[PDB]
Amino acid sequence: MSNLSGTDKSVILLMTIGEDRAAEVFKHLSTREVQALSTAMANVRQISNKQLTDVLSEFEQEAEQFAALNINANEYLRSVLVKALGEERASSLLEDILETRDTTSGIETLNFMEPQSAADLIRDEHPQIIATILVHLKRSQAADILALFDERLRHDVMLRIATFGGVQPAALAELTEVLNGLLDGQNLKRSKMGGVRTAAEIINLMKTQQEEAVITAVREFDGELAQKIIDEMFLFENLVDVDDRSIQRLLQEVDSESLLIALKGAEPPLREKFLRNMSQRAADILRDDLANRGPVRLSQVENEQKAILLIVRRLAETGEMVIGSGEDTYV
Amino acid sequence: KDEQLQQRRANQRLGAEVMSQRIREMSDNDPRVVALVIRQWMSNDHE
Amino acid sequence: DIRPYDPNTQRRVVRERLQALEIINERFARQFRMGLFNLLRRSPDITVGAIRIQPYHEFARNLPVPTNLNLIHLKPLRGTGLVVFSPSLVFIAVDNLFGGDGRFPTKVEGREFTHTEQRVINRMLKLALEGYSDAWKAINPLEVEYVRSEMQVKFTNITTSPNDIVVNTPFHVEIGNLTGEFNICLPFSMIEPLRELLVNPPLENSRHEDQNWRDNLVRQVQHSELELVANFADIPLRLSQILKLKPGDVLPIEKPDRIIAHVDGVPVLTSQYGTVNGQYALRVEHLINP
Amino acid sequence: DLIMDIPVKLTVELGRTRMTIKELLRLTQGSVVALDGLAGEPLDILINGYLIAQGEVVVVADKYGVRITDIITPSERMRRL
Amino acid sequence: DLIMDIPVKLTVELGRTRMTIKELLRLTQGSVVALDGLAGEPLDILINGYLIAQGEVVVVADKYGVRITDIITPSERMRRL
Amino acid sequence: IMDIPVKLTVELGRTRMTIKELLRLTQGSVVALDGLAGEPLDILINGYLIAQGEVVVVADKYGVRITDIITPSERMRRLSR
Repeated sequence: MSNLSGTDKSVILLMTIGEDRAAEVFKHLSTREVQALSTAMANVRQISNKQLTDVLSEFEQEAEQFAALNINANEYLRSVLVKALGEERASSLLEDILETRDTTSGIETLNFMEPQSAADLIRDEHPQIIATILVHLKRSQAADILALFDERLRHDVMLRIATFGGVQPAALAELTEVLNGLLDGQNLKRSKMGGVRTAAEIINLMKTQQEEAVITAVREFDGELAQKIIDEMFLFENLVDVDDRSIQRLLQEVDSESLLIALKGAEPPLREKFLRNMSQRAADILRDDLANRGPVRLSQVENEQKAILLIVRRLAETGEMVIGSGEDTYV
Repeated sequence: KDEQLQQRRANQRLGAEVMSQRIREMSDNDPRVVALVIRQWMSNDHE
Repeated sequence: DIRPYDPNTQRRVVRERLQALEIINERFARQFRMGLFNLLRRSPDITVGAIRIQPYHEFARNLPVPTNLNLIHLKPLRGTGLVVFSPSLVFIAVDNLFGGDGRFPTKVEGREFTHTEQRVINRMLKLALEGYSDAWKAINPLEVEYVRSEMQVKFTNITTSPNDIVVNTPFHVEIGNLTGEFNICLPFSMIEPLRELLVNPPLENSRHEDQNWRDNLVRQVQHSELELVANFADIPLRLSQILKLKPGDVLPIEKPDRIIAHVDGVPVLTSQYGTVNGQYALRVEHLINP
Repeated sequence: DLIMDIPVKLTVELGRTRMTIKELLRLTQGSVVALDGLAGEPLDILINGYLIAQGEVVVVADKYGVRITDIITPSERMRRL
Repeated sequence: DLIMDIPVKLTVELGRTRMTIKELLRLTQGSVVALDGLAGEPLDILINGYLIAQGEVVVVADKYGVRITDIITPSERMRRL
Repeated sequence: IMDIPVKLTVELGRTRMTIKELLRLTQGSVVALDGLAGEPLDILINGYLIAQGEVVVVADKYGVRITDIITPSERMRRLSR
């Protein structure tokens, strides 16, 4: 039983399985292991029939003893989190867990840390150093960093990215060790807790005078921020709780095409709530149009929805309906 | 003695081919499983 | 030529021609070209500039700010040295090291050196110090040690005073179409003990021949007569007394127990006085030996 | 006129000799060196290295002192030049 | 009498200062000590340590020199001690 | 160790001259010193040479920056001149 290293035995298995199966195994391997067995099959020697048989038999035993679970190890987490705690908390926990697999070098920490901090850190860096740093990072992160530099340095870094010639290994190792030493500060992970969609939730609560003053102040400070806050403030769900008379009034103001486009993205409960109030002919033709018209881009649906939201706001300012968080109890 | 050796070699290669088809089926069934098995192998070279 | 002298008129006229230093500079330039070929994987050509022996403040005022100032120690010589890497040269070296071909224009606006550029400068300085020590080994062996680096000329203070005379040696580094400069600056007091060695190189066979020459010199100077003057006594007088002085007067004097014998005023030995053979004689008690 | 004080340094020289560096380096403790000046020959007196007079050591009431036997002249000064 | 070929020592004092031993020992490399006299005052020309003249500095073809302005009066001499 | 005051003085330079020029001295007469312009001036303690340093001007006051403490070889080299 010749001193057949386990790496070379794995190389034997990869050779025996086939090309597509080898690619499938490669897709589930880490980079260091990929390079290791790539070198192993680069300096591969001949394998005897008996040693081949022994290796593949012991691999059969290992596969039989270990094969279990591994159904959707990654997708299962996403599906369970989305089903249990909603999309936003699912994404938050997914980011938290996928961040637990730490970097080995600070260069990848530059990928996981806020773009403003990166721009502040590497602005003083050498333009070629900036180029080398930006190449290793994710494309979106590099774009975010570059969007903060001034025009001259940004153009210089872009030009150097275009004509990169290849960094020496020792210099790259020194740069990596410098980044590791500097980024050795315990944890960056600036907690995302709080922000938009929470301010609107708060504003939905207090007195009309206070909230109108607050939104006026925000609009004075920033019009787009105020518009976003107002848009999140209402949310296109509580129209089911604006009762039937509001729907009856609203259909006197909403065009048919905008309503038809908007109802495509609406939930079945909201669609039924809107349909069940008007005349049979109107509800029937609206349902037939909804079932007949083809799919429409989401942005157009949101545009029509925002138009009817403007209509709703202009009609509520007149007091023709009541928009209340408190559910209308019927006895 | 030569014919016995050659037929023994033929039987060995036939069995190797058959169970190699078995590996091919297993790999197209659970490539993640064969991948984590070879992960065990990579971890245990160092022991 | 009758002009009123004023302070800060450092008309320091110390003109010399250190041929040995020029030879050492050429050897160091060759060694540094080999080192840069090893490092950058490109072949540079370095032109050795004329040795500028100028006051320190004048040297510092011409240095661009910021710049890489590397303090070095030239053991066993007392004092500290300086190795200057101009921002252009460090720009070229870093650009070549980190994948850039250098075809882009050199854009030096003025900024401090980060840690990565500090590592690159440290590598270049190690190579340069090795080359400098190797060059100096042919004449006088020294050990060169890196101490620290500074970005401002005020943080170094290489000499005691800004008017002290210093030796500066500029080298021009050329790589393709990119030009860079770097300087080696040594205080003149560092090489003052080695002034006679640095001035004249006209010797190639000197390990034991130096000892033979020194032995010949000492054994041949031992055949020259001197001027031994023994001051018997020391009488202080006023100039009126000298003018009024007449023969026959007696001058009081504190009693000299020990007679000091000097040569051209330089004290040499102290002795008791006496008479032998009818001549004044001195019995030596202690030679003047620091 | 105003130079009547100008404190000066009168020195008397005991003798001079012609000796090479060999003996001088080889002079030791207690070794005796002779001078060209004969005993009883009046000593020489100088000021800042220039001749000023010729004097002889005399005993005056337990206090030995120098007595100027002669004041220099330009003639003898050139003779001793 | 005209016994006057004697050579004499001439010195020029840039300034004078009184300072204690602690100030002496505390002095280090490059330490600068202030002089009592203001800049531009006439310096003191001394002969063997005796003040005879006052004058400011001048350079004569890279050679140090002084320009004498006041020489003889002792009317202020008692102050200088 | 002691707290005695000492009069620190800085001397511009020396001059070895006979009193010919001394009697010929007058207001405006040129005098030459032994020291060339540029070398450090001598700082003395009670007339004893201890150090050499350059002259600086601060707040319109003359000042000397101590450059280096002298060595005995330099002391006797200066003495024999």
